[PDB]
Amino acid sequence: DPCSNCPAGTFCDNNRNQICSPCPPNSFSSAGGQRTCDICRQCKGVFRTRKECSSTSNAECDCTPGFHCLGAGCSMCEQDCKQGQELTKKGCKDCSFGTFNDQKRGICRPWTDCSLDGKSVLVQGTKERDVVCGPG
Amino acid sequence: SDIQMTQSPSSLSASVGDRVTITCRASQSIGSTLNWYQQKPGKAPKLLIYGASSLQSGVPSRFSGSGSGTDFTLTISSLQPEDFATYYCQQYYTWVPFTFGQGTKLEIK
Amino acid sequence: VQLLESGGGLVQPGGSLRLSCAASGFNFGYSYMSWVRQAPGKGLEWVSSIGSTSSHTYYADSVKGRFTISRDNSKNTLYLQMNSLRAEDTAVYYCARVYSSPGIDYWGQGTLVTVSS
Repeated sequence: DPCSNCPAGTFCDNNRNQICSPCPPNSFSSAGGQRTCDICRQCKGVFRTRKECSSTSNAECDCTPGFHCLGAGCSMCEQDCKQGQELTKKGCKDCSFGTFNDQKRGICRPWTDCSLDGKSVLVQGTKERDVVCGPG
Repeated sequence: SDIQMTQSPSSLSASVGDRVTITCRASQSIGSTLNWYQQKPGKAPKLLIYGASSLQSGVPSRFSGSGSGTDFTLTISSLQPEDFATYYCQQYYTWVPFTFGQGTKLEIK
Repeated sequence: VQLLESGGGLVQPGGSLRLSCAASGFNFGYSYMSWVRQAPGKGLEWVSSIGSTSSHTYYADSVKGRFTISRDNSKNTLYLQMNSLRAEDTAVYYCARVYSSPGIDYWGQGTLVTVSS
């Protein structure tokens, strides 16, 4: 069937005297063939317009400052990860035993190994603080 | 004109202790921009699931949201007495307007 | 966190009402406020929304040019000026808040708007 040959930004029209037609406003077709253009996603409420919607691409969504896009195609706005945890695929998860993040918008990096530098573990570390070393 | 949410089934009889599976179908791919609500008669709705999968604070782990694209399912394991209500699925893909499902009424035998 | 709807009641078609929602227990200023209605027996239909910015007022097709959403972030109050009220408008109206999650987390108790066809 001819509709296979419709390029992105068009949809296969049933109207005769035309195989395809260009996507209506506020609707996109990122692949060729589609019998219908999909409605452009709105970046409103708790979202913000990163990229605009073209007849060939959806609008890409962005998050407020102090927040980050969480989820497939930014289907969430998670708040920037607090001290003592790192941002993972499945949102904001706490640091593992033996690692720490002592800041906001940070990443869990392992505790200092005091012995490695001929030192001893004066104070142990938490999920939010590093091991304080002492002499051996 | 706009995005059509279609829940399946319209009504569902189930006995306590079971696991239930409500469907919600979006008229187009809407990624994971789906919410789940529970409404008990006379009371206002309550948010269960936001972003198709994550739970709101307070909701028990027996309620679990799944799906991405067109087909989404709310699953309630170990049906509890207080879990008998009408459930609604909402989309926020479009904010103007956000659209809800017709609702699925959960009942007893 | 609380949301108290008022101003609903019984009106003749063509008439008008002013709904009010009283917020407390959160930052009203930084909340995307909405009205969702539910006619008796039926389900939930979005009505209107207003951004934290208070410059963006969005409306459902059926209430465009009749209803008007407004907010007074000083008195932490949301309003719905419903004019030219029709029979189809008979419903319980709820004020609903989106804070940081994309789902509506806090709903009010509702106020009943009734039209005498």
